Amino acid sequence: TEALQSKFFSPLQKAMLPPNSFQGKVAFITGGGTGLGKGMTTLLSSLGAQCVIASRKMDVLKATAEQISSQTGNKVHAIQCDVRDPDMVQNTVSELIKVAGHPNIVINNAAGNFISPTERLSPNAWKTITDIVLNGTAFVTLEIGKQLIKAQKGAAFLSITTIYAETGSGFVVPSASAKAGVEAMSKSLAAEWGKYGMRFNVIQPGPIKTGAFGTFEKEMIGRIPCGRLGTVEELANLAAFLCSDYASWINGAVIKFDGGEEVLISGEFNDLRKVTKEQWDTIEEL
Amino acid sequence: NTEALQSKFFSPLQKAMLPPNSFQGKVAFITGGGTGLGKGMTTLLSSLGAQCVIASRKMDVLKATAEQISSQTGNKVHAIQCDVRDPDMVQNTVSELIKVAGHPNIVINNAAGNFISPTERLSPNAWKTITDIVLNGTAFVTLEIGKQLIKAQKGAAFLSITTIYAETGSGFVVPSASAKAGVEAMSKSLAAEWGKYGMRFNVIQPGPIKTLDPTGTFEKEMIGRIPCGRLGTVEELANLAAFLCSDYASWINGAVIKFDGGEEVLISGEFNDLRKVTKEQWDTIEEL
Amino acid sequence: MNTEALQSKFFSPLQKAMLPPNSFQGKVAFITGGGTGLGKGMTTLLSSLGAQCVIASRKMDVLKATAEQISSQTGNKVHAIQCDVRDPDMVQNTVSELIKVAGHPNIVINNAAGNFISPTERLSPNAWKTITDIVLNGTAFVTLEIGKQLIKAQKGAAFLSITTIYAETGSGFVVPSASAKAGVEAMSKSLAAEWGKYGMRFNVIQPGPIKTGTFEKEMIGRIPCGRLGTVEELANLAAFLCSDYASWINGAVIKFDGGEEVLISGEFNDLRKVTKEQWDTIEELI
Amino acid sequence: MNTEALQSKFFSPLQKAMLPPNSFQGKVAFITGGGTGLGKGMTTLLSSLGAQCVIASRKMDVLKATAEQISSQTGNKVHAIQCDVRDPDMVQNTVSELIKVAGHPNIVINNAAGNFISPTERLSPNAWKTITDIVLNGTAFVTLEIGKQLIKAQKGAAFLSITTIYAETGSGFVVPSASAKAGVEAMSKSLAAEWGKYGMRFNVIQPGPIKTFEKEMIGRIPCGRLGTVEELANLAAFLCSDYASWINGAVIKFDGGEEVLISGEFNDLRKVTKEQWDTIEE
Ligand SMILES: CCCCCC(=O)SCCNC(=O)CCNC(=O)[C@H](O)C(C)(C)COP(=O)(O)OP(=O)(O)OC[C@H]1O[C@@H](n2cnc3c(N)ncnc32)[C@H](O)[C@@H]1OP(=O)(O)O
Ligand SMILES: CCCCCC(=O)SCCNC(=O)CCNC(=O)[C@H](O)C(C)(C)COP(=O)(O)OP(=O)(O)OC[C@H]1O[C@@H](n2cnc3c(N)ncnc32)[C@H](O)[C@@H]1OP(=O)(O)O
Ligand SMILES: CCCCCC(=O)SCCNC(=O)CCNC(=O)[C@H](O)C(C)(C)COP(=O)(O)OP(=O)(O)OC[C@H]1O[C@@H](n2cnc3c(N)ncnc32)[C@H](O)[C@@H]1OP(=O)(O)O
Ligand SMILES: CCCCCC(=O)SCCNC(=O)CCNC(=O)[C@H](O)C(C)(C)COP(=O)(O)OP(=O)(O)OC[C@H]1O[C@@H](n2cnc3c(N)ncnc32)[C@H](O)[C@@H]1OP(=O)(O)O
Ligand SMILES: NC(=O)c1ccc[n+]([C@@H]2O[C@H](COP(=O)([O-])OP(=O)(O)OC[C@H]3O[C@@H](n4cnc5c(N)ncnc54)[C@H](OP(=O)(O)O)[C@@H]3O)[C@@H](O)[C@H]2O)c1
Ligand SMILES: NC(=O)c1ccc[n+]([C@@H]2O[C@H](COP(=O)([O-])OP(=O)(O)OC[C@H]3O[C@@H](n4cnc5c(N)ncnc54)[C@H](OP(=O)(O)O)[C@@H]3O)[C@@H](O)[C@H]2O)c1
Ligand SMILES: NC(=O)c1ccc[n+]([C@@H]2O[C@H](COP(=O)([O-])OP(=O)(O)OC[C@H]3O[C@@H](n4cnc5c(N)ncnc54)[C@H](OP(=O)(O)O)[C@@H]3O)[C@@H](O)[C@H]2O)c1
Ligand SMILES: NC(=O)c1ccc[n+]([C@@H]2O[C@H](COP(=O)([O-])OP(=O)(O)OC[C@H]3O[C@@H](n4cnc5c(N)ncnc54)[C@H](OP(=O)(O)O)[C@@H]3O)[C@@H](O)[C@H]2O)c1
Repeated sequence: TEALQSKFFSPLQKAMLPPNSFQGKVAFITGGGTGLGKGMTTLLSSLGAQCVIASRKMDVLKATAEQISSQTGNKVHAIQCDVRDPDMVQNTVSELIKVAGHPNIVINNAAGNFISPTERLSPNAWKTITDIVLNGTAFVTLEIGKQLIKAQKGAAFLSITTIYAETGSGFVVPSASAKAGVEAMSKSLAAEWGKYGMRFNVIQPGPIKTGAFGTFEKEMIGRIPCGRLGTVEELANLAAFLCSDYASWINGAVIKFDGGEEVLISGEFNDLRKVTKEQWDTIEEL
Repeated sequence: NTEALQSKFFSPLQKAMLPPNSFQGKVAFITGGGTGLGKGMTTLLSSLGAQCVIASRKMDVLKATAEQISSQTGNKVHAIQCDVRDPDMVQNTVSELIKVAGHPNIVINNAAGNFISPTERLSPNAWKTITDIVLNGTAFVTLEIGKQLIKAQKGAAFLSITTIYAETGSGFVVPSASAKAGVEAMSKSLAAEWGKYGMRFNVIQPGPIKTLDPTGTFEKEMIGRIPCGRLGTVEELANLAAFLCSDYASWINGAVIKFDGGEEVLISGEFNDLRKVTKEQWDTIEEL
Repeated sequence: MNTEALQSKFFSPLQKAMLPPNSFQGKVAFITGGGTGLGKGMTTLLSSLGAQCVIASRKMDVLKATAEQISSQTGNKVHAIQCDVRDPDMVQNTVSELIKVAGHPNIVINNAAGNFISPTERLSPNAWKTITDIVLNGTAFVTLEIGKQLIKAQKGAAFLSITTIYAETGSGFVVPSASAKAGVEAMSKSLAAEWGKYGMRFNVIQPGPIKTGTFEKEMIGRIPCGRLGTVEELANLAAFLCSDYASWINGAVIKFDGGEEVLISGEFNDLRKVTKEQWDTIEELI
Repeated sequence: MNTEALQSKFFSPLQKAMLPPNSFQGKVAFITGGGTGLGKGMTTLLSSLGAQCVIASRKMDVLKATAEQISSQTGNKVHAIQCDVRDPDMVQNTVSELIKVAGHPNIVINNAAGNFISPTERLSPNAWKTITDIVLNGTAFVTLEIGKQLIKAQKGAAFLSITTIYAETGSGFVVPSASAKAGVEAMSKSLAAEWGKYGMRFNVIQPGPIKTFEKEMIGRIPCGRLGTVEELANLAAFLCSDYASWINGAVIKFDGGEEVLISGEFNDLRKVTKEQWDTIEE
């Protein structure tokens, strides 16, 4: 059964958009030094965007910024920023505008998470997650938005959440709550700031080869109809699409990128997929 | 006519729905219980026999309300001063709750703050203030009560009051929409995670409840967007709350109930603006 | 105490009438599928509370036996009318008889349904169509006809549709049901909006499994409340929604599932079996 | 610059092909209602990008004129097959022909629909049933038949249903449509889960109003204009492409923000101007 999934759901890990389509465009990406943020930056730069990446670890940031800069031939700028601090965010936005200009693409990708029984969390642990995910995305959006309105310019905004932002989930509760907050913000500002030329969309990723929580991966895939984890390149292509001018009428959308995981686990009778064809013949007799 | 039809068939029943003394021996904890919706909920639960404990920042109003309800129902209402955004204040509040009344059977997360403002006019501190009261406050209260319930091998029904815009978003109330959305995801998360400890979690999403008013013309415009043709009442909301926090709803867990007179379905439906089309105009349209 | 004991102690079913004696005096209720299972349960409670109930379904014999049984129990007369809801002519006659024998309904419960549990590939076009007809078209026809008569008479009513938790999420193996049930949900939200000016409000209950081969025990493991629901509990919820206490509840969709949907839908809820001791080891890794 | 100027500048439609030239070569696409409007636009893009297209609907004349017109424009052959989707036999015969003239589909688009805008109380039972039959049962029959054939041939495909933003919310005045479309969404999510093992994936686009008087609805669209057929086609093509091979069970709004605008309780405050907001905070 995995031969059908491998042949018909095989990943296409190369650029989807036309060459140089992001030339003249400036992108700002929180968490752009690692994992998903890095892949989005990698693609946007390769397609001609001037990228600006921000997070806490300047060492990883600079290394990644230089690595992509030489790989694509387009300059990637690194700026140190803790998104939960409004003054640092203010500085980062100001520096973004000086070294690159007002952004056409804003990607809120920075996150933190604990996997834990909720009863083992301290108030500070809870607050930490809310600060990075919700308030951090809020501060970045508030400041850039304020500058864009000031400069009579618009932009595409993108927030990366999770499939559990919409459903909730035990064991990742502060994240689930913060991420749900991030989605509500996108929907709110898609409505409010459309008049300013700003649009807001969301990707809800399932487990991507970077999941979280050798035998565990095999178990995870059993809950994924597409029979595999996602890839950073595939996610980047989706992100680039939503941040591109081809999607200029996509606003307030929320797109699952999960190989079908959410629809599988959420469906009441989907546990019946374990039933074999011979067993079904017996049940259909009654 | 429309007005007389709505008034007759959507008439508010503002009396206790549940059987008298149905909450005897139960203890309820209500954040924001001193005013508005919290007060209405406290008043009903106390009237039905519950021992209530109400918590908020303003001790004077909280004490006044607690004494007012106590005298009306003959059941004690305890006031405790608490800023829910302060985890240490929350810890001491829950500690006092357990000593004065007992472990709660009912926990109502009702305290909130809001600004109506263009988002561009908000400071980071204004945004954070709302997130702090709504999301972190409800989290801190839930976390600490939950910890004490698990320790005590006891369960409880939890209720969070959100808004119809928690699920949809809304411009002009963005910090609130975000924080209230977080509150809903928390309820769904802990309905699942903590069912095994005897805790269940539900949500009511209220539309506008009768509680800038000036001419009264704004209310007239608000009602045009409500199918039921009126604002809701505190007593009706309280009945819904009491039901969800009652043993009759012991199998209701992770539910989200709109209490809005049909407002959300009206405004969200793409072609609902066609309600302003007359019978005559429809005749010509159906003839095209 | 263990999980089971906490669930038993703190989610115990209260299977007696919730609303005050005689609260439905002078109310007429129309309940499709009112002769068996959930429909019979709702009919029993409404009648006991004073309503004049009219039940309608295909099997006149089962319908008559139920109507007699409830009439003798409660003292209040329950009328039985033979109706296949997918037949619009039969629905017309049924509503005409309803108005003649009882009066214009104050409560309309669309409860009749059909369902197959089967791999979708095994379904014939007729098998699919059969489910759509009973569930979606049947609820539509009953709703259209009563609505037309209520508008004519300048009378209002509370409408209630019983769907399922999988109407919102979808689910394999019950696909025609999921589609038809989702349709029934959209209908309620649509008419909640459209027909408020006529004094008609529309709400929905989404039930999980309600108690009536070892799979019963298996379902419970996916229910945070640790048991199946009961008919009496569902009836209480139904009565509340169809009562004047809920006269401002309109367009609501209420899960009645012991937390099943939130449990199965949450990505990390598969970690629920990890014990106190095992969690210490996981936290040691992070 | 004013609202209309920013909206036009930063939400300008890009109506050219997004995906790489010939990216759909060796792929067969089956589109219901492919002879007109949105179906026509998706067929045109898929054919121009190299796909072998098959279109199916009731009106053979239009279904031949569009197919010939696309064939000559793109150079790639488009086949026309008469099919009323609400009839299982016509569907079965249509699936058999699709496999004969082109082969097993790699792309299935369920786009065919019918609608009335009417107060619900003026609808006959037949009028309701018509919409349910075309939209829900029609999509079901097409999906069931093609699905069955793909399982038998051990072949996979990407499925795409075009619904509406009101499928999720419901809406007065379009009730049979809202219901049937809601059902189509549920079907997609259901089969996304059920048929993963068969290599079949299912997604949904929910469009707002597309430019194919009624222009005051633009005041309810944050992006400040109606959408275009070419923009929708680009989104549709992406979802039906191998670039989207891990996208499954998704529902994408393509509405310029209309749904979030109308559904948000306080969004009716959008006309309040800069000057007016000062006194409110006092
Ligand atoms: C497939 C689905 C994927 C889903 C993923 C997502 O949705 S988003 C995932 C995004 N996040 C990540 O990938 C990783 C996230 N985070 C981490 O790896 C790291 O743990 C971290 C960056 C959050 C560390 O945070 P900080 O450096 O700010 O330090 P932190 O705030 O944790 O330390 C202070 C408090 O946290 C508590 N703390 C520390 N680690 C903890 C843990 N594992 N579980 C619980 N609590 C913890 C301490 O007890 C302390 O409490 P006291 O102050 O009371 O003494
Ligand atoms: C019908 C449906 C309704 C929906 C309702 C809901 O969802 S919730 C319903 C709640 N609705 C309400 O009417 C709430 C009203 N009031 C309250 O909840 C509370 O009294 C309160 C939030 C004002 C209390 O505030 P606190 O004392 O906790 O904190 P405080 O407001 O001082 O925080 C400081 C920041 O607030 C900002 N601030 C204060 N008023 C503001 C205003 N009207 N508009 C914008 N910003 C404001 C200041 O600029 C300051 O930022 P700087 O320090 O950077 O300068
Ligand atoms: C356990 C959990 C339950 C959960 C339930 C729910 O959520 S909702 C609950 C609703 N229903 C139920 O729980 C249970 C049962 N419901 C019913 O039995 C329904 O009333 C009913 C549809 C069977 C009754 O309608 P009919 O008598 O018209 O059905 P009938 O079988 O005559 O319809 C003719 C077509 O059905 C097909 N058919 C019958 N059984 C079938 C099956 N198990 N799998 C596939 N197809 C089947 C026949 O092949 C035939 O197609 P052809 O002519 O092409 O050969
Ligand atoms: C913004 C728009 C979004 C739209 C979304 C979509 O998905 S579709 C987009 C809009 N386009 C369309 O809807 C196109 C076509 N829609 C259709 O419903 C159909 O294809 C069609 C009616 C034109 C043709 O179907 P038929 O051959 O069955 O035509 P027929 O006239 O027999 O239709 C059957 C029933 O429709 C009823 N009917 C026709 N017009 C009606 C109207 N304006 N209001 C109420 N009812 C009407 C008739 O009375 C009849 O019921 P009786 O026999 O009882 O008298
Ligand atoms: N990978 C998956 O399978 C998966 C699944 C679902 C959702 N997601 C989402 O996708 C996004 C990226 O995931 P990922 O796995 O790639 O993340 P990651 O690489 O593991 O790390 C998170 C990123 O956020 C930055 N960050 C953390 N705290 C910050 C702070 N306070 N201020 C500024 N930046 C901060 C980090 O940089 P610094 O350490 O230098 O600060 C890092 O680049 C996240 O939003 C996540 O929720 C991922
Ligand atoms: N009324 C409506 O039409 C409506 C509509 C939608 C949603 N809601 C929701 O319903 C709930 C009640 O609304 P309401 O109108 O009754 O509110 P309210 O009376 O105007 O006041 C909110 C309550 O929360 C308390 N509170 C505020 N900040 C607090 C904090 N930091 N710590 C502890 N308590 C705090 C206040 O008491 P103190 O000042 O003493 O702290 C007050 O009792 C809220 O959750 C609201 O979001 C109401
Ligand atoms: N029981 C559960 O655990 C559960 C779970 C989720 C949802 N539900 C929902 O709850 C409702 C009641 O379910 P139930 O368990 O009570 O099922 P049930 O006992 O089998 O009752 C189904 C009823 O529908 C009637 N019916 C079937 N086809 C009809 C038609 N063509 N015209 C008129 N009536 C028809 C039947 O009466 P006739 O045979 O005489 O026609 C029967 O009374 C259904 O809507 C179901 O989808 C139940
Ligand atoms: N245009 C918009 O602004 C808009 C907005 C939201 C959603 N949509 C959705 O987009 C899709 C296409 O809409 P459109 O605007 O392109 O409408 P359209 O131009 O009128 O196309 C509808 C198509 O469906 C076909 N059709 C109707 N009944 C059929 C049947 N019984 N069997 C087979 N085919 C049938 C028609 O072909 P024949 O007449 O030859 O049978 C026609 O090509 C629809 O699903 C619609 O719901 C459109």
